[PDB]
Amino acid sequence: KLVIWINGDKGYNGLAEVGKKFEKDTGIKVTVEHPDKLEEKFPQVAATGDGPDIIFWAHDRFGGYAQSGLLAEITPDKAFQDKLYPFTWDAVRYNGKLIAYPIAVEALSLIYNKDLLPNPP
Amino acid sequence: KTWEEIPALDKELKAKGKSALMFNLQEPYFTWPLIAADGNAGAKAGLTFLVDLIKNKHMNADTDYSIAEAAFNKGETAMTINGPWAWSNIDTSKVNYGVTVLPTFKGQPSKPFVGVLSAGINAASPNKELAKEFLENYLLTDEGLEAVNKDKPLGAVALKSYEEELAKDPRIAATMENAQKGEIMPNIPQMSAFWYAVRTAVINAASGRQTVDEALKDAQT
Amino acid sequence: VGLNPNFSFRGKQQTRIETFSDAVFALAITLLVLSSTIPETFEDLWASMRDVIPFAICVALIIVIWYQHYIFFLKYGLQDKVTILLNTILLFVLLVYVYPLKFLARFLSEIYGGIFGIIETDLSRFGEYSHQNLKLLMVNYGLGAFAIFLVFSLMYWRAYKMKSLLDLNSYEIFDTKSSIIANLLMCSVPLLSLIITLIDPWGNFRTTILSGFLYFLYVPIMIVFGRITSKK
Amino acid sequence: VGLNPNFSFRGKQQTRIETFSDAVFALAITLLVLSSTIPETFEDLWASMRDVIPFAICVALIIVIWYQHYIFFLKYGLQDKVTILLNTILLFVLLVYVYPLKFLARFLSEIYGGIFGIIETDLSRFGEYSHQNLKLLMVNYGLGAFAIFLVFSLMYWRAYKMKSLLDLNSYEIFDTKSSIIANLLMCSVPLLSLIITLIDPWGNFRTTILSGFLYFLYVPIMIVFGRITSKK
Ligand SMILES: OC[C@H]1O[C@H](O[C@H]2[C@H](O)[C@@H](O)[C@@H](O)O[C@@H]2CO)[C@H](O)[C@@H](O)[C@@H]1O
Ligand SMILES: [K+]
Ligand SMILES: [Zn+2]
Repeated sequence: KLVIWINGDKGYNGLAEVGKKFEKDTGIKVTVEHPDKLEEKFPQVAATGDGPDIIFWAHDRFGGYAQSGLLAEITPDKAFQDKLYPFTWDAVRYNGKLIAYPIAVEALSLIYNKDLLPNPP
Repeated sequence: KTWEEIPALDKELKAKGKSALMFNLQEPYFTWPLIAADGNAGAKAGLTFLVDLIKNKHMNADTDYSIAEAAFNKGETAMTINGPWAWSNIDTSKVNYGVTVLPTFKGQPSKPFVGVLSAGINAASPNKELAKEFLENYLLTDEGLEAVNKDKPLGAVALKSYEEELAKDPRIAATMENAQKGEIMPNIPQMSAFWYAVRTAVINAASGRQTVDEALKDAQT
Repeated sequence: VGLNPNFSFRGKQQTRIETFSDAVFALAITLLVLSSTIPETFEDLWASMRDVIPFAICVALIIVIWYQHYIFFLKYGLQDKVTILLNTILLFVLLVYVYPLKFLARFLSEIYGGIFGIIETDLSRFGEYSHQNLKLLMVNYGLGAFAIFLVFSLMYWRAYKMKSLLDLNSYEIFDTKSSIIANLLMCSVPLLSLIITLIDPWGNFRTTILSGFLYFLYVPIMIVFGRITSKK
Repeated sequence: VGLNPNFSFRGKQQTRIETFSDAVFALAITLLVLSSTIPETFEDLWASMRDVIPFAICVALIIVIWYQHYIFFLKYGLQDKVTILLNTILLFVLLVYVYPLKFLARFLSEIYGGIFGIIETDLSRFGEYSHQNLKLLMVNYGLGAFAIFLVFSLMYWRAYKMKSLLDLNSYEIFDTKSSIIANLLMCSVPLLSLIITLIDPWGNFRTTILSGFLYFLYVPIMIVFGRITSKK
């Protein structure tokens, strides 16, 4: 069973559709989970118990997992490495070792109702 | 904008095979606004005009709720007097309708009677706490009054949260315009006998049995 | 773009009255400038550039009216006989006061030109500055401004009279009702000067000083009339 | 039709500001030509045909502004108070320099008419060609051109200030940002001449030769200012 841990505020149903296409082409089940406080539940469960096969979280929490020895070193071929931006690969690098695959850049923004507020602050 | 220019509009419309105004004359709730427009002299003045419309063959004698609604919805009459609840059936018909202020009579406005639809629990019921639950937690809610309003409109709902949705409706604005020109009905126990006295008085004067002066005489007793 | 968020703009599609009305507006600001004589020499060139300050005031005033027109026909989208009538009364007034504004803008730019000390050119060119002419000056432009805002109030009330046909909601009724009071309050100041000049309490320049001084106290006097109606 | 393939044109529907603005534009090119006197005889007829070269330059210049206006209101589709304001400042400038352009176009066509050797008619008709008049000539049209491009830059920045309301994408943000720099760079050359004429380093015609020579070095000086901002 391929089990994935990702936050409930992300596209887990969409990640499951990718997982369903994976089981069609290979035969491996892909369940997606979104437990509360997974950033601090992952290092406790993965250290002792089985936990997930893959963990999705912003790159800031991964240095602590890398120091603790809770993440396998990533070894992706050149062809795959070249598909992503070289700046994204740096964020997922701890002590000269790639510790995760970069998905996307996130940044908070001011969301505003144009009807209640056309010219916002 | 005035009741006194309807006979002229009816003469103009009857030439094209159409009526000017058809509304329920049997129930006194619909005739009361015209009757209480000036005021007594105001009731005598108001009812004589209503009798003159029927005497001049502008309005039919036994105009009830069904033949007035059907006539407006079919497109046989230009106007009608009805409440919020009536709009859903017009929307269903292919009629481009508009809700507006009631016509003025003798300069002053027609004063309708403002009603408050209310749910009361029957004293001889064993399901009092089950009905309270239903009325409070299920009906009198944003979701509960929505389900009723989309079937047949409730009018200016009592729920504070609906204020913006009610203020977005052009027809609820006309309803509140008429409600301010009218007045709320006193809940008193004599309302039943009053409503009966006005119901009979209007029917007798409309059919042609009792005089307008003798109608207010029997109704004041 | 729009004034209110609760307002639903009926006149978003362009119409004949709107097009026709823009055309007149464009002509007023254009002919006010281009009615001037064509410079044939450097002396005429420098003379014509002194006219920009007067013309800037004229255009600023005309587009402000064009804006209030644009906003009205954007809100209601009206196209009826009575709207066509009132609208013509408006563009008719605009049109008759175009050139008299060029005159007043030039006249006032020379008086203020003398006060600030920028220029020192004569004012004998403008005629005889007598009590009757200076009185007729106020009464004229006062009557002119009052008509414009009186017409705007009449147009908002025509929309209000057709509130059910336009399907105006409670927010749109209140805007329309407020826009009438706004334009009547704007037409109260020129009307009050005009009335004071015509009666002539002093029989001398003092009358014209007061009538002119009501325009400098525009905002405060508009607040007094507005407060009086709310206090009761 | 359109400038960029990545740009999504918001102002594809025609509006009051656009209609009103076309009307003013059409009047400027029309009154520049038709403000001339009506030929009553063959002598007047041949005289009026000598005016085509000056008028061709005037119209060529006016439609270029009309184009930049058309493209702006096609891109963003704006209709707000601040856009209405800046737009009026624009059509106001256009309007005041219509006839002075007719003057400059005639004046420059007689100087170039004398150089190429096509005609040999006098230039005493135009006034006294003195240092102060020729200085005021530059300062005038320089101030005029600077204002036009300064306004265009102010309008692209107003759109940029409303980038989120218009829902501009990264390609549309870059176009808008580039259009500001483009119009500021266009307004830097008349501003630099104007500044050089007003200070007057030489106190003689040399000043006017330089100020005029910056227009012949328009493209190269626009590239110098552009390179300076990128080099740092
Ligand atoms: O006609 C007299 C009748 O009028 C009112 O009843 C209204 C009711 O309030 C409305 O909600 C609607 O149902 O129509 C009724 C008239 O048909 C009074 O409430 C009632 O006492 C009175 O009998
Ligand atoms: K003329
Ligand atoms: Zn014209």
